[PDB]
Amino acid sequence: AFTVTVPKDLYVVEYGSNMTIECKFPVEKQLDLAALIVYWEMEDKNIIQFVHGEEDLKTQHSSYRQRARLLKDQLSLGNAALQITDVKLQDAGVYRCMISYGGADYKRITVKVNAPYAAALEHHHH
Amino acid sequence: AFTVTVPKDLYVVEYGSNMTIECKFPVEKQLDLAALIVYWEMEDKNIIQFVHGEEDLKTQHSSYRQRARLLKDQLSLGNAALQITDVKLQDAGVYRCMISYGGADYKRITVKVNAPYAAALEHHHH
Ligand SMILES: O=c1[nH]cnc2scc(-c3ccccc3)c12
Repeated sequence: AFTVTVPKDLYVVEYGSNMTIECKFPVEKQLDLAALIVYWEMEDKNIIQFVHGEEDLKTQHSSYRQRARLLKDQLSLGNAALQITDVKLQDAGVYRCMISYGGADYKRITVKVNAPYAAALEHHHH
Repeated sequence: AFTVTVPKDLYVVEYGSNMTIECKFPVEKQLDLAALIVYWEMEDKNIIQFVHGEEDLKTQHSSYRQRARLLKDQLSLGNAALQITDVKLQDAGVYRCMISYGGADYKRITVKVNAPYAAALEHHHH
């Protein structure tokens, strides 16, 4: 049946760098954007929600506006790639990619953030 | 928009009893079992996958084999009813019903399990 896959179920990224998290789903010939739903989430916070060709910004969590982007070029290749810029320790956790495209599936991804002591200390105080 | 709703987001159950957890979804005009996808989950363990007309269970977790079923005749009324028989302390946690029906939404449901000392002891010690 319709199956979402990830080339990587674990990412280890460096504090302050950018990460792109990949999420593949089958596309026959070309994408029908009006049939597509892409839901990126991270432990119960909505990061991105792409419904039938355009994103719903009313539900996006404030922490991810201005840092999260759905690479819509990769959408047509069947790759719902999430890009987070300026990765912080609070971005460590479990991510879920959910696609509805004539069928529905989801996959989990775990992000670990390596950080130097100064950055961990500031996060530690908050 | 396609909204999934729950009449209750919290269930309290007695150890060893049966629980039936409910998710409602909008059925516009006649139910098209072909376009319906239902996932029941609990702390990222898969309980049920209902993919276009039938139950997929080769992805169903151990902890719910022989105990979980989707109440299929409720589907016509827009009701994704998950029934767990022989409820155990480890059934406590946060559940998720995820529904794809020409729109996609999920809701969370917390379950608490009351239990007598002995049941709690065996589960605590394991
Ligand atoms: O459940 C959701 N909620 C919000 N968006 C989306 S896109 C795809 C899904 C989905 C639904 C059921 C099973 C597998 C995936 C989904």
